[PDB]
Amino acid sequence: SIVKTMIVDDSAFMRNILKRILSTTNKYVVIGEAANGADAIKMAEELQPDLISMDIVMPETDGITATKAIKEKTPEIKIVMCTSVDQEQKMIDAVNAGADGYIVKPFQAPKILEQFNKLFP
Ligand SMILES: [Mg+2]
Repeated sequence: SIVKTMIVDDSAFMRNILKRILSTTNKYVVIGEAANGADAIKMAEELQPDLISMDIVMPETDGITATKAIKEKTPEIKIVMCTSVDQEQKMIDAVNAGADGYIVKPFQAPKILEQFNKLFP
């Protein structure tokens, strides 16, 4: 019924935008956030969330490499990329890192829900 979401993005305004988008839904409860891949890896282990919204270019560590590490420890958590980069290769790298979804910025509110709802019917 409820899916514990965790938002990670180097842009703090971006984190707020998605956090507000998930507020109208009953289902997506935001449980934490991070601005870099390394903090995301530590928060993912501690928190043990059902869903991650991940940004690819971040200052501390790449978001794709963070995705691989997170899935290595816990495969069950579903990780969705949400990024300004839409290169075909990049998507290839993301799915090879264990990603379950790809969101291309710029987007609208409805797309975030319909993509998230694909993995959580
Ligand atoms: Mg970024």
